[PDB]
This record gives sequence, C-alpha cells and structure tokens, in this order.
Amino acid sequence: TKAEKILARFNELPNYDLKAVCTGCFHDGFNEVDIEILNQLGIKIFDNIKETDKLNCIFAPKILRTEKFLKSLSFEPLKFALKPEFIIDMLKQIHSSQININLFDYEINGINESIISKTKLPTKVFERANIRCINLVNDIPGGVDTIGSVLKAHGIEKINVLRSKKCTFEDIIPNDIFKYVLIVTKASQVKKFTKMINDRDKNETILIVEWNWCVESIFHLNVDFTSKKNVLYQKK
Amino acid sequence: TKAEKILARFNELPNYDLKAVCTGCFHDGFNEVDIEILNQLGIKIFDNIKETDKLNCIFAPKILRTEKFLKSLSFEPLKFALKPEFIIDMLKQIHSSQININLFDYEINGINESIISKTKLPTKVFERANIRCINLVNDIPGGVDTIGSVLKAHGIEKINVLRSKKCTFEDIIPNDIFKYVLIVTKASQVKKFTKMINDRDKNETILIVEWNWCVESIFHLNVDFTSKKNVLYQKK
Repeated sequence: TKAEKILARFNELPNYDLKAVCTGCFHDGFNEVDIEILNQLGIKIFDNIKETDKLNCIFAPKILRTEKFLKSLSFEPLKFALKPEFIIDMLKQIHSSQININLFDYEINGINESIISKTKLPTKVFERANIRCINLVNDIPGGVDTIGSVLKAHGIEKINVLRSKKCTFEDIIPNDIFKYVLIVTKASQVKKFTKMINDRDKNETILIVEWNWCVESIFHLNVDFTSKKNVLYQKK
Repeated sequence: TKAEKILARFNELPNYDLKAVCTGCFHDGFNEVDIEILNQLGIKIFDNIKETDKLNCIFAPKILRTEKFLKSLSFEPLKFALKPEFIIDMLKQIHSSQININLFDYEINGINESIISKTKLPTKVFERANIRCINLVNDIPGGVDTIGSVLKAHGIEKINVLRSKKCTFEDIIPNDIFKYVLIVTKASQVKKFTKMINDRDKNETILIVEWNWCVESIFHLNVDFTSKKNVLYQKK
C-alpha cells in the first residue's frame, strides 16, 4: 500500500535473498511498511530459527554469545553476518530514484571470510572434530535445553544430561579419540568424574571441558585439540 | 554398482554438493566409474556452462584467462575455486576407513575469498559499474563471440561490434557516467573514435579501454573508476 507508493519511485530494486534472524538489535522490531519494503528487496527477518526457512544471514552489532548467533554459524551456508546499520541505512535511504548501499561496508568484525566459508563444508564443526556424543552437567548456565540445541546444530548427535550429585557411571555415555567427553562448570565435578571413570572404565580416554571450549570452537568453526585453553582435564 | 562396491568400504561419505566446470585440467576426462564415484560424493563436472545447471564451482590449476574461468566468476554464487588435485587425491585415496581430505588445502592460489564472496551480491560487476551497452572492435583477439558472452554473463546488456575501418558515428551505440564505452585494440582506434565522437556528439562523456580493463574488472569483481590502468582515453 503505502509501501508500493514509496517503492514505485525506484527502478532497479535488488533481490538480496537474505533469510535472516537478528540478535542484540532491532529490539523495536519493524513497522508494517518497513517489513513490506524489505520483502521487496528480498529481505526477511524471522523471529525464530527454523530449519525449513533455510536461513542464511544474521544481523548483530558484534559477535554475541546468544543462541541465535551461535546457531547462525551452523547455517548452510551462512551467506552474510551483517551489522543492523545495513538495514537501518537502507530504510532511511528509501524513505529518502535508486538504492546505493554497499553491503560489504557492514560486515561484523571477527566473522571473516575464512570462518564464514567453513559453513560451506559438508560437515559441522563437532562432526569434523569426532565429538559425536557428549555429557553435560545439568547445572550448566543458560539451561541444558539451549546448550544442547546449539551443540546439536553444530553436529553433536547425542547430548546426555547428567543429574548433579545423583548420577553414576551407568548414566554416562561414551563417544563412539576420546571415549568420554564431558562439559562441566565446577572443579569438584572434574575430580568426581575422573574418579568415577577411572574406577569403572580404567585406562579409557577422557576429555573434560567447560562451555567456553565449545563456544570458542563454534566462533572459529574448528576444534583445536592441541589447545589447552578451557580444557579442565584430558587423558589420551 | 562397481562404484558402490568400491565405496561400500566407506561409512559417512561426505556430500560436497559441487556443480563444477574445469579449465586447464582434467584434459584426459574421467572414466565411467570415477564419474559414478564423484556422483556419490555429490560432485558433478559439467562439460559446458549452462545457466540452469546452477554451477557453483570451478576446477583450475591457477587463475586463467579462459572463458570458463571468467564466467565462473559470475556463478551465483561461486562456492569454491579448487585445484584439480582435490579430485585426483580423493579418487586416489578411494581406489586406495573413510575419506580424509581437506577441501581448504586445495584453494586456487591467489584467489581472494573477499573477491569470491562478491558473487553473493544481487548484482553483476558491470551492472554495478553502470556499464550497460558497449562497443567492441571486430579485430579483438579471441573473437567477438566469446568476449561478448563473457561480458554478458557479467552484466553487460548490449555488445555492439564495430567494423574498423569503414566505420561511421552511426555504427556506435550509447551506454543507456559514460555515454560512450568502447573496447579497442590499437592506438589508432583510440584517436579515431575520439575524433569521431567529439565531432558528432561534442561534449559527451567517453570511455575507451583495452580488453584487459574488463578482464581485471572481472578478476576483482569490481570496476574501479579511479584507476587509469588499461584505460586508453576518458572524458568525464
């Protein structure tokens, strides 16, 4: 309606083909007209992530530890990671002919071409890393449900949640290299799991890490097993 | 079949999803079984470029000035530019567990990933440059046929072929910002077309360049109007 009018002034409207979510921006959302204008430029911003929407883009001010940002690094592929100013400056321009904006002026820092291009690979970061099944303490910040959803988007097949305190060796699943992989928060957890596994499956390989180990692996789309950062314990 | 036999030895074969052409390589072609193998890896190598095959990949030993290479820069997008060894090494492994090969070990030397990502844009390079209709001399090496279709793949709408030397102003087309854009071969052509356009359409803008001006624009997926390299004459 009012949008057709605004856009009618334009001749060669680009189709950007962006199927995006946003994080840490656009907190006011968009009015009906801006959504229609965007649609015309082939831009849609989805409120939630759905596999069927074939998302290929994230808007964010910077690298953020959010569920959406982390998952965006599992898009197939991730086409662009852009600052919200791209949308803001484009709309302001249209609201005043032709659109001249350089999409490449708005790339998020630290999300470089080498990383983005890893999303074109046939594998996910944890599949490449041979971490198929993982154990996750249930006391983990953010809630076990969101952590697991992120880890599964990034190639982990089985997320086993361990009851804090209550658990025994039988509750632990192996990884089908490290036979046992655990994500913990407390150093008393590290000792408890080391004892338990050496008692019940002695001489088996173990990797115990904290959440930041995964997060950093995602941010780089590579697990560097030679690194000692965020590794709490390992037996190989 | 026999390829299945060969690959059945493998669990979790990758799906590279490559729709490729090759240039400067695979000159012996592939046998029936290697093609079925590649097929199972999600790799197909087409003999020619067809818009509807939605190609996303080129195999080449290095950056080449072939029609196939130049056009691969107009893929939507170009996902990988890879050395032929990628295919050779992997088929070698296969004919002899699983496939252990790193796609990124085979990136073509001297390709800028930031350049390849411009293929993700909604526009082509000459469309961005507002070079829509050009004039091309007929003695241009490689022939007008191939130069013409390379330019069209990269956003130029009309290619007007000029007969030198029996040539008049009426044989020239304007670019519908430079009103007249000419690709020439010889210094005497530069002088001729300047004289002619100034006489018949005085005080109009003119850009006269060498073929290499277009080739380098394509290699960088950018026409840099600030550079004078490969420019023979301009009046702005």
